[PDB]
Amino acid sequence: EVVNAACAVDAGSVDQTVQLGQVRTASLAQEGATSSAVGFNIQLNDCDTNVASKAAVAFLGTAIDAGHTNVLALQSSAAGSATNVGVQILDRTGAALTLDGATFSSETTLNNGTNTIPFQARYFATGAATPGAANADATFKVQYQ
Amino acid sequence: GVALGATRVIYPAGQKQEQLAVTNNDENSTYLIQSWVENADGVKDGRFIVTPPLFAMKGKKENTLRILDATNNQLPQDRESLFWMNVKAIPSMLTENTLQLAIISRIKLYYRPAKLALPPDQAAEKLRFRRSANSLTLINPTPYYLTVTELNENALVPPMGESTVKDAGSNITYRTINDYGALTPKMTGVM
Repeated sequence: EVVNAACAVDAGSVDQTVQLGQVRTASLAQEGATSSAVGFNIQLNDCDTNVASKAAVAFLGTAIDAGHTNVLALQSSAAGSATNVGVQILDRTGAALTLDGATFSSETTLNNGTNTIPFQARYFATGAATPGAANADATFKVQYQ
Repeated sequence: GVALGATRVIYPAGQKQEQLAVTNNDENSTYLIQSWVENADGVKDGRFIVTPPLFAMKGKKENTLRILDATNNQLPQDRESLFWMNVKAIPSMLTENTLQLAIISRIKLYYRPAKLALPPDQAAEKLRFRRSANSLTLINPTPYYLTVTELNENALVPPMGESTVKDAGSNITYRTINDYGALTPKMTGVM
């Protein structure tokens, strides 16, 4: 009787990274302005499709400010980072995801012989954007049944 | 990406330690692996010690985490007790403008007393049900944490406890994930 092992998680790039492209600050003029969204796939590999499909996932991250808790704060720069802009993570349907321990079902597909879940990331304006490095971090959390 | 060697960990009481494999399938990358235990309430109460709490993985490798019982024997000895193993993999690398991602694998850590009466082989077969107009109540009379799935929402029914899930039908089927993170055969619900 052999025990099931958990999945090896990936996120497109091997550095678990996602290119958000430039930040057109003139196009992020006021609160609620948003960049065009870049898609990325999380992959659950080397595990029984039952374990992956059954798992429940969520996104964790520090909000840009108390006013926008579903938007990520930018990673702060030494030269200083862009302001009044954050990163927002959407599901396959363009809907924005929360950033707390608010977990949800993975909805994995055996697309590409492996259990993959699509996502999107974009910039969300919080006021007038101001130029600056606009990196961002987030923990993906996979909880197993 | 990095994965754990199991979906769950059964810690038999009396055992000094238990092992849990961690594997980085990528040879071209480096992670920092930070892992810790929480209790049923997600509080890192240090009942169980994980070593190393923090360590580096560079390339195709397999390291082993060690989980140590330090509960002082004060956990209930009549029933399982639920904890959570949390292993956090953090990438480490530059071109600008990107979302950096760390992954957390959270699995169940079951503290299992010794000299238990009911063998673990035949625990699920005891699940009982109690329907209520718009809510089904699952009853688990076993000292084991039952994990009900493919119940036609899922349910984790605690030992000696119950668990309720919310135009439903009549006849009901289910199965469970055993100690081996594997699926037991399907079973019919019983009132």
